[PDB]
Amino acid sequence: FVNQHLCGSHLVEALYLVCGERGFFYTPKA
Amino acid sequence: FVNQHLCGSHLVEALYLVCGERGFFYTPKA
Amino acid sequence: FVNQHLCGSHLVEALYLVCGERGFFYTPKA
Amino acid sequence: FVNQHLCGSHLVEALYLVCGERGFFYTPKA
Amino acid sequence: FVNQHLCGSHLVEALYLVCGERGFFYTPKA
Amino acid sequence: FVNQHLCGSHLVEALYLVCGERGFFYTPKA
Amino acid sequence: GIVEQCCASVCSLYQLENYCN
Amino acid sequence: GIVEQCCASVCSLYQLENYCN
Amino acid sequence: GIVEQCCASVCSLYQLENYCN
Amino acid sequence: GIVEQCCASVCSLYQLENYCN
Amino acid sequence: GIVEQCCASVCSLYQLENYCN
Amino acid sequence: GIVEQCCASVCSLYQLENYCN
Ligand SMILES: [Zn+2]
Ligand SMILES: [Zn+2]
Repeated sequence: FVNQHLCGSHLVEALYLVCGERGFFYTPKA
Repeated sequence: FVNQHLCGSHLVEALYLVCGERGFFYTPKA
Repeated sequence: FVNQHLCGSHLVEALYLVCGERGFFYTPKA
Repeated sequence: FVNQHLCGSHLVEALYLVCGERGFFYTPKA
Repeated sequence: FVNQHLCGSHLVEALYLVCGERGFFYTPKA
Repeated sequence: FVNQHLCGSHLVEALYLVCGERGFFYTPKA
Repeated sequence: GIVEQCCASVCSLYQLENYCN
Repeated sequence: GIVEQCCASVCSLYQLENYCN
Repeated sequence: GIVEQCCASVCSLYQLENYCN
Repeated sequence: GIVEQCCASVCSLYQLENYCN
Repeated sequence: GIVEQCCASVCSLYQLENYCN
Repeated sequence: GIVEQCCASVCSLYQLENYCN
């Protein structure tokens, strides 16, 4: 696997693919 | 707004849209 | 719901989610 | 180009690609 | 069809739509 | 990482994510 | 869960707000 | 409609051009 | 237009409803 | 092929690496 | 390459056909 | 955070695993 530049919904897509059924938490700063 | 069938990555894309900066948790097992 | 920065196909995705079965018109300037 | 099954948001993504600046109308009911 | 500005995964999406079942090769420079 | 059902454009999106700069080949017929 | 409500069945954007932090 | 032609059945990029403004 | 505003600046889902049929 | 393994059945990210150039 | 041109500049769907199998 | 780093800089899939449940 390689390093990736992920922004916006592209990140949540990556998270969904990596975590799958385990689920995940999306916690951005604001 | 209308009702819709949202599955897989499409479901997390919608969560990202609705929640935005607030962030969210995707938990299939729950 | 929160404010969103939507560009390109990301906007048409948002439109599809908000309008659903009602359908929508995508009219950009050019 | 080849034929393809295009449903839901995938269909509007294709319309965005094909139409571009011209814009389009997505009307399920029609 | 119109000219498009395609970056990242947005390009592979376009390729998938244009080539379909024929398949394609994604060869970026690096 | 977990196992997952990946079809259509979702499959090529995952390949793009995993392969990145290396690039990939999508060959349905093979 | 979210999946049973939005994928098996249908759900609204308002329902999705229940999963925001 | 577009849905019946592109989702139920299959359709080409050329057919999609009928829905551009 | 909304297309421009949503991308140049920012826009809300409520504003996007104005474009539904 | 890739489709039979990742769409018909399930597959891991590691398996997808077999299709990188 | 197409990857670069489509993103740095602009490209057409006809140009993308050159990459199909 | 990962959200920032992945977009401002770069991040790996292994780093993203830290966010799974
Ligand atoms: Zn994007
Ligand atoms: Zn899909």
